[PDB]
Amino acid sequence: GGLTCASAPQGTLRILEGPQQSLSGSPLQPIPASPPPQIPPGLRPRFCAFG
Amino acid sequence: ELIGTMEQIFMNVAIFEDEVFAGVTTHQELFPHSLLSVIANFIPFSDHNQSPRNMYQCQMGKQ
Repeated sequence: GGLTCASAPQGTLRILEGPQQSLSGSPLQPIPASPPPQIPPGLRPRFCAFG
Repeated sequence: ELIGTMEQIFMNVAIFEDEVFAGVTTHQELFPHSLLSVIANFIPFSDHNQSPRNMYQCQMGKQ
């Protein structure tokens, strides 16, 4: 009436919960790159010679 | 994301865009001058001076 060893298991199942990968879009930056410093339009000379 | 000193050795981090690739370049840096300190970011055009000079400027801006 006691507990005895039974037949060895024939296989093992290991369960884990996993989600999946999306598409590669690689959206690097809101406003991207190093935007260049640049000329103010027209500007004009702010200096003249004497005479 | 936020990465640490040991987690940064196993990942590619572009600096400028157009340096980002498809398989390579897992991450990307926020600004190109992220590498420099707060004081080293106050030196103008540090890119065109030789480096021992930017080390003396950092020590001279504090005197």
